[PDB]
Amino acid sequence: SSVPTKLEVVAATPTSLLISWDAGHWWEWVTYYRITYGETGGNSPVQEFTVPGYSSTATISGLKPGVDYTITVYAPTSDYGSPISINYRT
Amino acid sequence: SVPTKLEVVAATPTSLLISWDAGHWWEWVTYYRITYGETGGNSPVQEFTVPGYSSTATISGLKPGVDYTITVYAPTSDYGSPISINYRT
Amino acid sequence: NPYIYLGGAILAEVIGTTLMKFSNGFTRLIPSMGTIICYCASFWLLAQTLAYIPTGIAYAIWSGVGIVLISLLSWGFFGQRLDLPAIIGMMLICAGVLIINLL
Amino acid sequence: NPYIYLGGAILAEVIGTTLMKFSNGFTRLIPSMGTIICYCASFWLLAQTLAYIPTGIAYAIWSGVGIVLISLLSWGFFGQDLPAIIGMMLICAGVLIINL
Ligand SMILES: Cc1nccc2c1[nH]c1ccccc12
Repeated sequence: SSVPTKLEVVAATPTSLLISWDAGHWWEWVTYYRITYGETGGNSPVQEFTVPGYSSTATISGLKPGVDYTITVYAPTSDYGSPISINYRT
Repeated sequence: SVPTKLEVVAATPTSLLISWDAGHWWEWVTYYRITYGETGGNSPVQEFTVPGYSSTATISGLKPGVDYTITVYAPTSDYGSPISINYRT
Repeated sequence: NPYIYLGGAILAEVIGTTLMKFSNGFTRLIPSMGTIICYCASFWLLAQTLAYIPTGIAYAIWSGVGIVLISLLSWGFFGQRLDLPAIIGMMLICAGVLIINLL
Repeated sequence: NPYIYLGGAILAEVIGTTLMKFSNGFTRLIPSMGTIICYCASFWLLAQTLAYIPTGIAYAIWSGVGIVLISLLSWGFFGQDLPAIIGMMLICAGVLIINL
């Protein structure tokens, strides 16, 4: 009973990833989601960018081919639920 | 009152870089609109707007040799008549 | 007719204020957009009263019916959060507001 | 703690409406950008001071202190039906007995 939910990678590309989610219903529906993506090894910080809360998709570009990444989608506050994190290799 | 002093700085056969004295610190408007068209009147005119803090504006896509009439309007006309000039590329 | 545009101006702010209690710091979509819509409509209808009716009369009517409505829409939607000395303090604040506007 | 940013939001709204009178129809840039900022801050300061203070309580205090600060700023350095400052002190009296 938390949000968001069902973080999946729709389209893939050696230099870009298209992801989505099924957040929830109208009573949850927030104003902005912040999404973080970085390398799986962990020898660097983590990139971040926000997106309005009426959209459920997000396009990430400028990725390196062959490397495994970790993608996480957050909420404005930790009250809506624990964030969802996934992995994907380009 | 504003705008004031409309003149063309740089001039290329197909472009005109115009400028103006918008005003002073606090009396800036939010936007100006610029109207450049043929000095005759065989066709309508072209028009664009520029934010209030900018004091220059470039006019591209012109025909060489034709005389144009450039007019700059304030947001309204309660602070001075719009200044209009002429130039031949 | 013009003494009704105020009645729509107060109520629109009444809804926008109680919806602000649901906005969760403007972090929740739908209550965040709701207060903006209601405040925009109240402004536009107040913009039609500031011609026929004056200032203090149209404002004291707002402050009177507003404080009597958004306070009543505070128990029906949750009950209470905190209470302190007197409700009569609110009554004499309104009495203090009324003796500088009308008077 | 609910009173500091309630009164600070009353200043933002007062400055917002008084500055709306200075600028024209949102045409003068510097004052119009100012008015936009203080009503955006007031909307965010009132929303944050509403979770603690009941809805109807913060209504009167703002309306009172506002016109108190509005009429105080009016006679302050602008212009000058004044029965007395008895109405200002009457707003002060009620704001006190709802306070801490
Ligand atoms: C907090 C508060 N109390 C009384 C009146 C108002 C208010 N916020 C407003 C915003 C726009 C117009 C009127 C008000």
